[PDB]
Amino acid sequence: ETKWLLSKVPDDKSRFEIELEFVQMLSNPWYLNFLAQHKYFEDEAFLQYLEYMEYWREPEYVKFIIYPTCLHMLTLLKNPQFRNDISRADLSKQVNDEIYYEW
Amino acid sequence: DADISSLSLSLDPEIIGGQNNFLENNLQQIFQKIIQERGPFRDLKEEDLQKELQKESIKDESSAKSSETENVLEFATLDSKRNVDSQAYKKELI
Amino acid sequence: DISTEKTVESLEAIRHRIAQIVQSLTHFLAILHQSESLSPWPTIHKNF
Amino acid sequence: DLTSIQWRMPEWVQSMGGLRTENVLEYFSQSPFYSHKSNNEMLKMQSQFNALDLGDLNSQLKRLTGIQFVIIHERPPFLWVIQKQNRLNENEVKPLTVYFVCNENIYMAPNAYTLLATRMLNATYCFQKALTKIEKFPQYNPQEGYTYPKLSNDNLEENKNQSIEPEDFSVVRAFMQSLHSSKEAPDV
Amino acid sequence: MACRCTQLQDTIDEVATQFYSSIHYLSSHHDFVSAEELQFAQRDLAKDLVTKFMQIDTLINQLPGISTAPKHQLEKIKKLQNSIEEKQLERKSLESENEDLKLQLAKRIETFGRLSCVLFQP
Repeated sequence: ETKWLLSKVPDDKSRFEIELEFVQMLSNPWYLNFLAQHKYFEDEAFLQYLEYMEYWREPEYVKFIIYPTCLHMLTLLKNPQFRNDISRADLSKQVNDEIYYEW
Repeated sequence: DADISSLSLSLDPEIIGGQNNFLENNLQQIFQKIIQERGPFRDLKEEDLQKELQKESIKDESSAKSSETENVLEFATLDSKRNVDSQAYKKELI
Repeated sequence: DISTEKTVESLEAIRHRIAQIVQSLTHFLAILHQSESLSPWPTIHKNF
Repeated sequence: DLTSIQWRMPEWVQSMGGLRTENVLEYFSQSPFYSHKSNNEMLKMQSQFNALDLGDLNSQLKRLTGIQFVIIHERPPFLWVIQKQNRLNENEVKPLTVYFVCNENIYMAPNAYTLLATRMLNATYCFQKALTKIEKFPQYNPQEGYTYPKLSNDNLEENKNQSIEPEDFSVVRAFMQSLHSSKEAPDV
Repeated sequence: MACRCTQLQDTIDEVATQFYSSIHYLSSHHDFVSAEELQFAQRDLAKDLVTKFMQIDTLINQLPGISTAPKHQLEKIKKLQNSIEEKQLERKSLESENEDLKLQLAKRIETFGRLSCVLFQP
C-alpha cells in the first residue's frame, strides 16, 4: 500500500538502468569480499539476488555484455550459501575469472 | 529450433560437455537424494521401484496460485535462510 | 638512536612470547585432539 | 577509516595514465589525507601566488616550515613512499606518517602496538569466550566428579586404590595385525 | 576463421606500418661514415609487400558467400531449417523408440544371464 513510502528518500525512476549498470560491477570476483560486511550478503540483501533472476529471460539477456556477471550469477546460482558468499576465494577467484578471461 | 537445444552438442563442440559418468558422481549422489548407503539403497531398490510407482502419482490439476508468482518463490527460500554439546564446545573453541 | 635497539630487542622478547603462546596452544589444541570424547577440564584450566 | 578501505576515482588515473612524479600529490590532493596547512598546500597557495617558485618539491618544501609530504622511496609502477612531516626549521624536520601509494588509495601507517593490542585483545577474548558458553557444564562433585548432563549421553559412554581382591574389538586388532602378516604370507 | 579480409587488413595497415619500418634507416647514417645493402632490403620489401598484396587478392578470390545475397542466403538458411527443424525431434525420437524395446531386451540379456549363471554351476 505504501512500501514506496518506507523509503527515507528514494522512490526513484529506477527502471532497467542502474540495475544492469551495477550488474557489470557484480562481475568482479574482487567485488565478492566487500559484500562480506553489511551492505548486503545473506540478510535482507539476499532479496536483491532473488529478484535479479530475470536476466535469463529474453530482452534482458541481450544487454548482458560480460558473462563474468553470468558467472557471478553462477555463484548465486551455486551455494553462495557456502564460502562463495563468505570465504571464497581470495585473489585466485579473480584468477578463476581470469582463466575464464584467458579462455 | 529444437536443434538449438541440440546446440548443447555444439556447446560440446565448444566444451567437453562435463565429466558425466563417474563413481564420484555416484558418491555425491551417495550423499545426494533419498536415501543413503548404496548397499542399504540396494535393499531399498525394490522400495525405489515403489518410488517409481504410486509415489510419483502426484500430478497437475489445481489452481495456478498467482500468489506464488514469481521471483518471490526464491523469497520463500530466503524465508528458509532466516526461519530455518560434547565436542561442539571444544569444536568451536578450536 | 637507541629506539631501533628497542625494536629488535623488545620485539625479540615479544616474538618470543608469541612463539610460546602460539605453538604451545598448538600443543594445547592437540591435547584437545586427544579426545575420543571428553576433555580433561582441570587440564584445561591448567592450560588457561 | 585510514586503513584497508576503498577510496577510488580511477578515471583521474585513466586520464593521467598513471603517476609520474609530483602528480601523485595531485590525486593525493584529492584525498582527505592531504593537509591544507601542509607546506604542499600552503605552497600550493604559493603556486596560486608565485607559481613558478616551487621547483620540484622538496627544495621549496623542506626549506620552509610546516606539514609536508616528502618523497623518498619510489616503487614503480605501483607504490611510492611519501612520508608526512613537520619542518620546524629550514634545516630541522619532524617527520610524521608515511603515507604510501596503495594504488588508488593512500594510507596512514598503523602503529605496531595497535595491531598487537588487537591480537592480545582478540586472543584473551578467545580465552574468556572459551570460559563463556562452555564453562560450568562439568558440574563438580567430591563423589561423582564432573558431570555431563544430556537428553541422551550417546554419542558415547584422589579417590581410592586398594579394593576388592572392551576392547570393543573382538581381539579384532590382533586379527588385523595378522591380516598384515598374512596378506604377504604367501608373498613372504 | 572468418572475416579474413580483415586478416588482409592485417597485411594492409600493419604493412603500412611496415613502410614506417622501412622509413627508419636514413636518419643520419649517410655522411656519418650497409645502407647499400639496405637498398637490397628495400628490394626485399618490394618482394614481400607486393607478394602479400597478391595474397590479399588470392583471398579476395574466394570471399565466402560468392552469391553475396544475404537477402537470399538467409533464405538458404530458411530452407536449411526446413530440413533441420523437421529432423530435430525425429532423429531423437528414434532414441526412445529404441530403448522402449532394447532396455527390456537388455534385461532379457540379463535373463539369459540367469541361465548363464545356471551354466556356471552344473
